[PDB]
Amino acid sequence: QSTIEEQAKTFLDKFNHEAEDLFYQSSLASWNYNTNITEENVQNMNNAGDKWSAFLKEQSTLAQMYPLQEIQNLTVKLQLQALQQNGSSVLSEDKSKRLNTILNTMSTIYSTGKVCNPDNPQECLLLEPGLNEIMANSLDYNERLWAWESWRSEVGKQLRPLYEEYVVLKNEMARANHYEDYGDYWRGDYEVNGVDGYDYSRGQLIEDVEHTFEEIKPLYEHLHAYVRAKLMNAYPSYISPIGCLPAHLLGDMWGRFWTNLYSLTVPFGQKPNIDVTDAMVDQAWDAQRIFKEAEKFFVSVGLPNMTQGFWENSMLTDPGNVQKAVCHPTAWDLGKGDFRILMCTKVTMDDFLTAHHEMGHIQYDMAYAAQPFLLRNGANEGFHEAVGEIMSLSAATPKHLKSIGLLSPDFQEDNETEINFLLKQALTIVGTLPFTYMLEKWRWMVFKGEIPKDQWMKKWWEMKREIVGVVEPVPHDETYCDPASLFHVSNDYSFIRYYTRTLYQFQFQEALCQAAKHEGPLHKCDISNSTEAGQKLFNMLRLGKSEPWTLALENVVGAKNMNVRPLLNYFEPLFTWLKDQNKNSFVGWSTDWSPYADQSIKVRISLKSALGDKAYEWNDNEMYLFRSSVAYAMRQYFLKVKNQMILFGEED
Amino acid sequence: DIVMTQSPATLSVTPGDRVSLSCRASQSIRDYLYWYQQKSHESPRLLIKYASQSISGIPSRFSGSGSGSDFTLSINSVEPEDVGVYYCQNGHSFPYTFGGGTKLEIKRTVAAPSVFIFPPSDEQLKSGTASVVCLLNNFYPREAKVQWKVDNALQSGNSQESVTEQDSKDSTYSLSSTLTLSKADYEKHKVYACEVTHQGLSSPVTKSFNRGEC
Amino acid sequence: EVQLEESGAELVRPGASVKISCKAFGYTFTNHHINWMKQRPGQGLDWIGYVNPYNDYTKYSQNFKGKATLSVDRSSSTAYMELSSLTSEDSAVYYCARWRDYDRDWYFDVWGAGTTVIVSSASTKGPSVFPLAPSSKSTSGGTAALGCLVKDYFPEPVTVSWNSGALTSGVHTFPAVLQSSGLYSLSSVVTVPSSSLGTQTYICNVNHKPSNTKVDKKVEPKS
Ligand SMILES: *[C@@H]1O[C@H](CO)[C@@H](O[C@@H]2O[C@H](CO)[C@@H](O)[C@H](O)[C@H]2NC(C)=O)[C@H](O)[C@H]1NC(C)=O
Ligand SMILES: *[C@@H]1O[C@H](CO)[C@@H](O[C@@H]2O[C@H](CO)[C@@H](O)[C@H](O)[C@H]2NC(C)=O)[C@H](O)[C@H]1NC(C)=O
Ligand SMILES: *[C@@H]1O[C@H](CO)[C@@H](O[C@@H]2O[C@H](CO)[C@@H](O)[C@H](O)[C@H]2NC(C)=O)[C@H](O)[C@H]1NC(C)=O
Ligand SMILES: *[C@@H]1O[C@H](CO)[C@@H](O[C@@H]2O[C@H](CO)[C@@H](O)[C@H](O)[C@H]2NC(C)=O)[C@H](O)[C@H]1NC(C)=O
Ligand SMILES: *[C@@H]1O[C@H](CO)[C@@H](O[C@@H]2O[C@H](CO)[C@@H](O)[C@H](O)[C@H]2NC(C)=O)[C@H](O)[C@H]1NC(C)=O
Ligand SMILES: *[C@@H]1O[C@H](CO)[C@@H](O)[C@H](O)[C@H]1NC(C)=O
Ligand SMILES: [Zn+2]
Repeated sequence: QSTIEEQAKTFLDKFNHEAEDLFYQSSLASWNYNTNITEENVQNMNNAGDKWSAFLKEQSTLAQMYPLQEIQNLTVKLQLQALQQNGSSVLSEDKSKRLNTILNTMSTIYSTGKVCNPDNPQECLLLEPGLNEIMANSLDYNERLWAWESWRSEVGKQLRPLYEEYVVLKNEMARANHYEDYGDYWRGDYEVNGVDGYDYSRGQLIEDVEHTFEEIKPLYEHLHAYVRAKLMNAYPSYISPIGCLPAHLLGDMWGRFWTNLYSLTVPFGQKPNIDVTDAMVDQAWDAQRIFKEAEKFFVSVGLPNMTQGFWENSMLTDPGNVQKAVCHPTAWDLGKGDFRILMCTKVTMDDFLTAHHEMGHIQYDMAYAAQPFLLRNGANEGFHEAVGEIMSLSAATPKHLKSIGLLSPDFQEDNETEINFLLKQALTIVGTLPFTYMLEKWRWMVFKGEIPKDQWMKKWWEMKREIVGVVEPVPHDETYCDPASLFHVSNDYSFIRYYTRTLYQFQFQEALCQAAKHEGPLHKCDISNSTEAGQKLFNMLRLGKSEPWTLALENVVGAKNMNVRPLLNYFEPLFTWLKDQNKNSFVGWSTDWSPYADQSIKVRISLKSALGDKAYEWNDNEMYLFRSSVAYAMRQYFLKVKNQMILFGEED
Repeated sequence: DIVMTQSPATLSVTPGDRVSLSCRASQSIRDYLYWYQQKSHESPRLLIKYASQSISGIPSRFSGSGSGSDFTLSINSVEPEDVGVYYCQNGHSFPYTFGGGTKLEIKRTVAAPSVFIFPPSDEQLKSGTASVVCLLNNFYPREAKVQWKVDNALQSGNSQESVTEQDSKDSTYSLSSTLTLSKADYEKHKVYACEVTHQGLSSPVTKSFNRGEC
Repeated sequence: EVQLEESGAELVRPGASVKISCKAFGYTFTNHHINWMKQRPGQGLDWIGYVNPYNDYTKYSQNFKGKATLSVDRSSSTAYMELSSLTSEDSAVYYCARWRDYDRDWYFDVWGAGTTVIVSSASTKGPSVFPLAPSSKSTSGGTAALGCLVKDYFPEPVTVSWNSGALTSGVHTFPAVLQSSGLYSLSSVVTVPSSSLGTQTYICNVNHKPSNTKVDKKVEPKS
């Protein structure tokens, strides 16, 4: 037994008693803030939140007296790793206050930075209203190129200096926690150590991501070539039919999701998509029936009822009056059998689907309620939002909709509607996987020093032409920080959790449709009325983090690593259809074409032949004098030939 | 589980002497033993925190050493009041099996016991039983032997001894052995003898009486 | 200050059950495990187990599972040890001791004083006294020894003095012995110059405090 083990076990027993009653108070005070926005309620959760944040730092230093080399129990050892990790407490005193100032500066530049119109400089647009609605709605080439560039440049410069400092620091925090760099710190969520054949290194994730990406690359090239052909009809004389796509024409500000190109790229535009938003009005479905239809969806597969206090304590419907609340759809795990759902539910199709999505998190949280407190989470960072998306995937099928009451029973779906559905999925699912892969591959190489600080923006657009297939419309030097203009980069968030969530989502779906004895294609599958499929899901749901995630995958899919063949079986009716539409077109892209390339003038300077000795060095100050000499030459030509006064600068 | 043994069993060292007491391990006990001083008719106290760290309130000269499987309690220039049974506890395994024990006596010179035999009182022989007491007074080496003989037959299994705590003045021991017989069996023999063997005696001393001789 | 309190030198009939209480003082309480140890007289210590006052969790050694139970009252700061099916073997000093911390340092700090648990029936009994006469067998040169044998009593605390407490030279009472009959016995002897065999007064004063026995017996040479 060894005293050590006993001591640890006890310490954890007295810990979980005093953690559960104290975390319940910090969560209920935050629930009362978000349903009831009062400035009384702001510091109601801030003194209760700091009672929690200080309680962890007391109990972290008490857990250092139990080293890990002698603990034989794995449940006890797993809670000690979550509690002994130092975090940002390992830094200096003035460096830990310097790091929190940089993080608060970058998140304030992102949310409060604005962009002003050039011809009317009194109207300035923030990002989240106004500048996002330009890139999502406009079809004008010059208005999309303006927003992009502008926002880019500004936020760029800002996040630049701060970003550099931050990168420099976060590495010291990771190396003092016995990691190689900060990229190795982020991959520690997937690390499994010594569970007798279920192990997983932190460097095996880079190999498993690059191996599974090379099988998406045939499907992505046919989707990239089909979008390029349909974009040439909306922007003629702007997109080369063998080159990359311009970065500002991709549906939003960064090109993360291609879902706003559906109105330009729809394969059969005359056939409308399956929408049940009007039959829910004609059957008078309020924001209690669709949660009762969602609850009976889960009891059909064998998952239990709701917890009988879920209906009383909830926020299923908006107040509407002066009583204010925040409407982001979240599931809550307050503690001691308290599970609450907060969303202002409309009567629409997607709020019927988001009700199935958010109740997937509640059925996940209701399963591992018997676990210890530190093991009440997903098996890694991808499992949580993957279970919540296979619930909305099955609930949006027309086989499920026609048996719930909507979608009148003499309704045969067309095989042109299924291609209209599969392309709207592939613009969001497949269209984000080369963006998610390239961004984490750029950040992993910056953190470990494989990319020097004078080649950050050279390697960013070299990787976008090669991996993503997206070209910049304006050349960006090392004064910009275009990756930091995304929310997850400047607010310190791990981005690999969106790649692995996409791969687990279809691995879970294919493993559940075989249990439910599904016959047709994968994208028409339902898991409802199948108890033997809910049994395969609940055996992973009840684990939490008590078992490794490689063992949690084998409880569902029968494998130990993440696989990409279930993703390609989902988009198999689309992939055969895309190979027929790209018979004449060119599949692939060349990384040499550029939107500014046919108007460029190449300058070649040979300094040591005109001077030899007494020849000056060509630094960045000489490039400033060249740009002012060309700007002088353009000013004289427009005055002496065209009689116009155009003030060209060196920034033009 | 783990068998904790003590390398000595009894010491009788004089004051002003630097000594060493060793508890050997069983398996691998990594610096998790604790030394306990227990005086007579009391509760034990602490002596060593983990292997050499000391508890505040102890006097000096109390130092432990060693790790892994060999430990040594070291006392330097001992006190006269540093007597008691010095234990060593265990760490690892839960069932903390307390060590054996190492008593601490003193004195340097051994003085042969005064011996004395006492026949049974006439009051007792009325009751129907005979106790025959033999006393050994003051004596260092307690490893004394008391052989009863009845008519020159060595008597086995009808005696009991007890011994006093080492005397706080002269550091000696005293021992009382009682031979118990029935009146009937007492009246069947003549010479009752008590033969004491001890290191301070060159040859054993016998004190004896003859039943029924004023 | 930090003390632990014990309770009762309990004499129990064998086969019954017992209740050993350990009361706390000073330190909080529900912040230090309470252990129990057994010490046979003239033998080394061994471990019983412990009861955590928080969570009422118990642990036992293998020689005591199903023998003794451990309970605790948070409202009165008392810990309980209760043995059951008491044989003649469970006759030892039982210590209650804590260690500090709660999970940090697992070494004992403060102890009780031990509750002497004796397992024997036949209720209490008074002592039977005989005088051990001074004799030439006991005489050697300048001195001769005489004493008093006080035997067959249960109620352990018994005292024998010499001449109402007068003689302190040579007076040595030996530890009482526990017979197979279940009753104690002892003998106290004193040496006195052999010129003074019968000359002065040598009367042993026997007092038995649990009972009320008080008897003075004179010791004289063999007639
Ligand atoms: C929203 O919060 C306010 C407080 O910030 C609540 O107002 C309290 O209402 C109770 C009665 O329900 C009074 O006894 C308190 O004195 C009020 N406090 C203050 C500061 O005015 C309000 O009731 C909350 N609303 C809901 C729906 O819970
Ligand atoms: C690791 O420690 C836990 C305790 O934290 C052990 O769980 C206990 O298991 C026993 C028997 O299965 C139960 O009676 C206890 O109630 C459990 N404790 C708790 C707090 O629920 C677990 O068994 C240990 N692991 C191994 C392999 O022994
Ligand atoms: C986390 O950081 C702390 C430093 O604050 C590490 O500290 C030990 O701290 C104790 C003080 O209680 C010292 O006695 C040790 O010598 C320190 N050890 C080292 C190696 O510095 C702690 O070990 C760190 N924990 C982890 C898991 O890295
Ligand atoms: C799950 O199975 C049940 C029972 O087989 C289905 O309930 C039947 O639905 C049909 C038409 O929807 C009705 O005519 C029957 O009266 C229902 N029977 C019962 C017992 O309720 C249910 O529709 C199935 N659900 C799904 C999603 O397929
Ligand atoms: C949907 O299914 C229909 C029926 O199978 C397909 O229509 C036939 O397609 C073949 C393939 O070239 C033609 O030879 C036939 O003449 C078509 N039939 C008719 C009546 O026109 C249709 O191609 C399928 N559509 C998709 C997108 O798969
Ligand atoms: C769930 O609750 C309903 C009542 O709302 C009840 O009829 C049903 O039996 C419950 N489910 C199970 C599995 O008992
Ligand atoms: Zn969400």
